[PDB]
Formats: sequence, structure tokens, C-alpha cells
Amino acid sequence: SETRTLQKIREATQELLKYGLLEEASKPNLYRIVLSHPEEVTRILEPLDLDIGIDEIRGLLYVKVRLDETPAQDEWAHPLVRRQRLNLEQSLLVAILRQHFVAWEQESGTGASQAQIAIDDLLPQLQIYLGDPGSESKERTRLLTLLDQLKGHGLVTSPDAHERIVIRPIIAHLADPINLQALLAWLREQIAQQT
Amino acid sequence: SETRTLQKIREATQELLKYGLLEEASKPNLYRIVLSHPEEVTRILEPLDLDIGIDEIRGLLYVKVRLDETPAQDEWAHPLVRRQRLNLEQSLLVAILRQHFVAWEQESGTGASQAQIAIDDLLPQLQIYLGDPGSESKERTRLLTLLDQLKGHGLVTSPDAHERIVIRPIIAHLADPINLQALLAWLREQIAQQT
Amino acid sequence: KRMSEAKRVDTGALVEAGADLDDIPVYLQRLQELTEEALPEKLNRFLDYLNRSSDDGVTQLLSHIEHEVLVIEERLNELNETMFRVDFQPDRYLRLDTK
Amino acid sequence: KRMSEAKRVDTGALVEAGADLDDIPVYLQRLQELTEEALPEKLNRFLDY
Amino acid sequence: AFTLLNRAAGLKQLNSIDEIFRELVLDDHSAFDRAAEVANSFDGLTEIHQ
Amino acid sequence: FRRVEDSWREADRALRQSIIGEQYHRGDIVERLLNDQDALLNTPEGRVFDSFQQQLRQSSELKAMSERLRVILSHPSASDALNRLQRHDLRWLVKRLVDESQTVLQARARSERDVRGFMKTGLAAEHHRVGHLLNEFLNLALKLDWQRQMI
Repeated sequence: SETRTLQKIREATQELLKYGLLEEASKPNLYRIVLSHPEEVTRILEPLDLDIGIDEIRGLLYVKVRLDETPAQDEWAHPLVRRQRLNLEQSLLVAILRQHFVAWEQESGTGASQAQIAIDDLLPQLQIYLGDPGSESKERTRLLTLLDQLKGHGLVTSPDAHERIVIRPIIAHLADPINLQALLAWLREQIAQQT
Repeated sequence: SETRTLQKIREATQELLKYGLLEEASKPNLYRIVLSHPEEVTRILEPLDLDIGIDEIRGLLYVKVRLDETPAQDEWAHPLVRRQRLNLEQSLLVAILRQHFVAWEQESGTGASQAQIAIDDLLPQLQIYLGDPGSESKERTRLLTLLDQLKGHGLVTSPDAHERIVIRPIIAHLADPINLQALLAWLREQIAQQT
Repeated sequence: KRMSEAKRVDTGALVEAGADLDDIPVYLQRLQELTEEALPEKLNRFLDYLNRSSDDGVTQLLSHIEHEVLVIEERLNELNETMFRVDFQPDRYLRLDTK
Repeated sequence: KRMSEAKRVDTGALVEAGADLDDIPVYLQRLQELTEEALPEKLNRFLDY
Repeated sequence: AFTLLNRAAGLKQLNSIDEIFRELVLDDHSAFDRAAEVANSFDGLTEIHQ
Repeated sequence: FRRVEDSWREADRALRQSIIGEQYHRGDIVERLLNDQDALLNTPEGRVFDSFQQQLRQSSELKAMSERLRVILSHPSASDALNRLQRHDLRWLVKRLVDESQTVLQARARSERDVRGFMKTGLAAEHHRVGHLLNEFLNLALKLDWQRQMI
């Protein structure tokens, strides 16, 4: 009975779902497909209690829960989305990258110039906030594990030959920036008092 | 502004996605919900390139990758499915289980899943193929690792207090004569290639 | 009447069938399958072999019990030896007995 | 078929008979026996106990 | 040894010698599961025969 | 008795491995069982085991032997003839055979239990079809490489 959703549409949708995101500058065709077909996309999400938020300048789409906040629960629970709590180190790096993305957006504008940095400078700051795991190379290993986990969470690109990375716009849209900023305040506070 | 799909339907479908399957014997509410709105589910899955198979004698529902245009290589290529393809030895255990499943199904009729087995019984049977590393604990570690992996595909409950597990009926559809014959032909092909 | 009666004793095969003229194929197919199995021919051998294995198990068990009793006896004699090292009462050492 | 089935379900009142029409009189004698004597008596005793 | 130690420290009953031996003294190797195995095999074979 | 165990363990392993052959009627498997047991019995190690078992019927002899062993190990000379360990083991010879025979009966019961479960296959139609499918698949399995983890 029902004719098939356009292959292009389902393709772009499956991309968006796998990565929870879509970037025009990297994969423009899926971004454009969704742009031409947002009503249908959201309708598809409508049963699943999903939806997409958009940022044209940063060139990103991202999924999001359609439900309202605390209509029948103290805290929203979506079966298909596990609310993972980033451990300490991940949250720390996230706060650093958040403020860095903000700073870069000041230095280059929002979205049109994606945030970028060389990994070297990050290692000292993060080691300061963390504590040496045993060596500088171990710092590199732990940091690269963190970068990989971010990248898996759609938050950074890989460190290239020069170990330069691009910070993904989803950080800008992250849920609780204030809690991360408070954690950063706690971190710098702890570092300052312990000397 | 826009209409809402029956919240109960949305609940049942998103849950059934989370589990990949849904049993009358456990959650008859959502199961009957789907039974009332199967075409609704179908439409919902079409963007997703998924489908509902049904087995009401066993009181089972279970998603299944749409076959229309999913890559000819394998339904497993589907971007959004996450767990890795089944493998050989796992399929070996699958065969053993299905054998027990059908045997007990005869002994008790094709009703709900009282299909219980005791782990110790598997040890002899599986011992013939994977061999005997001469340490009962080692083989139990092996066996439980396998079983675990199977429960990752949803086919089996993990051991209870009495080290008994019940066979998830989803196995039978994973192990219908068609799959058995196809895989069996492929196995003969592999024997030929090896010979 | 024959088809009915046989289905009366059946388990799992003739139950699917009726007791009428069109059912003969499955009836005789069952008879044929049984004859291939020749299963009733095993009778006496298997009765005797059951007697054998079960007699073995039971007797070996009535053994394993006895020898446990004698190991306990050895424990008792070890402990009688140990207690003989000391006096319980002025001219008296303590000893254990069993029955 | 029906008479043989009855002898199958039988508890010792029809098995003694054969499986042909001459037996049917005995079958239906047992039938009337059960209907009149067995059923009222036994239902009343069941509910009474 | 330690098992006997605790059973001894628990001699609140201060009961008779037979109990002393049977409970406190001798580590346990009663053959109940063995008898279960044997009767179970007997029944399995009776099933074969049946 | 070491080898007695090995032989009956191997016989059990064989009977299992062979029971996978769909070709085997119920009557084929029962015969294979009975013949495996008779063969393993008439072989020398089997003769040893059988002799031991027959002794257990006349338990008085074994018990008298253990008694006499105790009496012997009591004598002072024993200490010289045998270090502690040897005297220990000899003191408990009769047991260490009786217990060991149990391993035989465990293999026997294990075979018997497997064949009992197998032999109950009064399958319905479609179940019988898929059961043929499986038994086919499994006899294929018996010939594969289960050691190569990659495989």
C-alpha cells in the first residue's frame, strides 16, 4: 500500500541517526535532503518521540527528544537514549573544549570557522588538572583515548599528522553547559588552593 | 500544532525497538498494542527500513531489517543496527539450543516460554566440538562467554540462581528451516573450500 | 478398527492420523519405520545390561559408604593415639570406642 | 468408530461388548443406565458431600 | 580445623558425645547426591526400557 | 585403573560423537551402546575392571584385605620399609580403587543419559523436518576446525 520513503531521505535519516548529527560542509547532500524534507523527517521522528534541532551557521543538525520536560516524570527517560554520565576527565576536557570553542567563535565567528587547535597545548593543562598517570607518553595515550571517545560521541575529529582537531558544533548545543562550567570552576579552584 | 501518534503506541514501539523483540508472556500490553496497530508499526519502520515479524502462537513480536533494498551483502550492513553479526561457533550453540527448544516444545506444546535448560547439560554436547581443555572451569568460562554473547543478540536469558536459562523464542525465527538450509548449504560450501 | 486401536497406543505419530481408509499410508509408514529400527529386538540384551549397570552402581555405592566408615575409624584411632599422650585422670588415659 | 471410541473412554461397562451393531443394544442400555441412575445420583451426592 | 574451631566456640548446647563427633568433629562426606545420581540413572534406564 | 578410566571415557566420547549421525535409528544407537559396552568389557582393562567389580560382590574379601593391610602397616618394620607417604597410600589402597571405579560408572551413566534423551524423539511433522535439518548441519560440524580460533 504505502509507497517507500525516498531512498535519499531514508539514507540521510539513517546517517543522522547513526551519528545523531549531520554536517553540511562534510556531507552536504544529506543535510540538504533533510532541509528540503524536514516535515517528513520530524513526522518520522514523531512516533519515536524524537526531533531535530538545527544550526545553519554551524551547519549542523542533531536529534533530540520531542517530549516535554517533566510532564509525567521527575526526570525524562527515553528508552532509545541512554543518559550516560561522562566521568571526571571527560567532563573536564569537555569544559575546556567548550570554552575553547567559545573563544574560537570570538576569534573567527560562530560556525563559519570551525574551532581548531593543536593537541600539544592541551596536554599540559589537562595534566595539571588531572594528575600524571606515569609519563608524558601516558598523558598522550590517555588524552588520545579521551579524544577518541569524544569523536565517538561526535565531539571532535581525529588528531591529524600535526595533531590538529576540529571541535564539533554539538558541544555548542550541549545540554548542561552551566554544570560543566561549575565543574571547571571547581577544578581551577582545587588547583589554586592546592598550592 | 501537529498530531501525536497514540502515546501508548509510541511507548510500545520504542520499547520493542529497545528490546528488538516483545513477548506477550511478559508485556501483553505493548504486545497487544502492536497487534492492534501493526500497520502503524510498519509505516513507522518503513523510513527506518525495518519490519515486524509476528508469531502469536508463541506470543512473540520482533523487528526485522526490511529486505526490499537493504544492501545485498547482508541485512547486517544496516547502519543503525549495532550488534555484530552472528558467527560460526555462536551458530553452533544456536543449533544446540534450537534442538532443545523444539524438543521441549513438543513435550509441552508450542505455548509460552517455559523452555528451561540446565547449563550442565550443554557441557557434554558442546564438549564434542570445541573439545576439552581438560579443566571444567575453563570450559564453563567458555560456555558462559558464549551464552552471554547470545543474550547480546537477545536469544537467551543469563543463568539464574539454579544455573537454568530459558530459550528466548526469537531463536526459532532465527532458526527456521529456511535459515537452517541456507546456512547448511553455506557450511557444506565451506567444507568443500577447505577440503 | 485396527487403525483406531493402534492409534490408541500411539504416542506422537499416529496421533496426527485418523483411523480410516485414507490413513493407511502413514500407518504402514510407521510400521515400516519401526521395523527398520527393529527396536523390539534389543529387549533381552538391554534388560540384562540395565541389570548390570544398575547393580554395579548400587553395589559400588554400598561400598563407598563402608570405606567412608573405615576412614572415620582411622580418624578415631589417630585421635586415640594423640590423647594417649596425656593423662585424663591420675592413672588414667582416655580412649574411644565405636560400634 | 463412535462405539470403539466409547469403549476407549470406557471404564469397564462397554469393553466387555464387541464392536458391532448387535452390541449397540448393550451400549444404549448402558447409556440409559448412566443417564437415569448414574447422573442424578452422582451429581446429588457430589454437591451433598 | 577452623570449622571444628567455630563449632567448638559454639558449644552453647554443651551436649552429648555422639553429637560432638557427628557435628563438630568429622568433616562431612555423606553421599546423598551420589544416591540421587544412582536412582536417577536407574530411572533413566527404566525410561529407555519403557 | 588409570587406563580403564581413559578407555571408558573414550568410549563415551565416541558414542556421543556418533549419536549425531541422523542415519542412526533408535535401534542403531541402542545396539551401538550395547556393543560398545561389551567390547570395552572384554578387553583386558575391561577384564580387570570386571574382576574388581565381581570382588565387590564378595565384599568380605576386600574388607579382609584392608584389615590385613592395617595390621601389616602397624608392624614397626613397616616404618623402615616405606616412607610415610607409601604407608599412607597402601593403608588406603582398597578405597583408592573403589572410588576410582566410580569414574567408570559416571561415564556409563553419562552415555545412558544422553541416549535416553535422544531416543525420546517422537517428533511431530515440521519439528521432524527441522530436526533432520539440524542433524544434517551438525554432522557437517563434526568435521570442522574447532581449534583455529580465527575459524
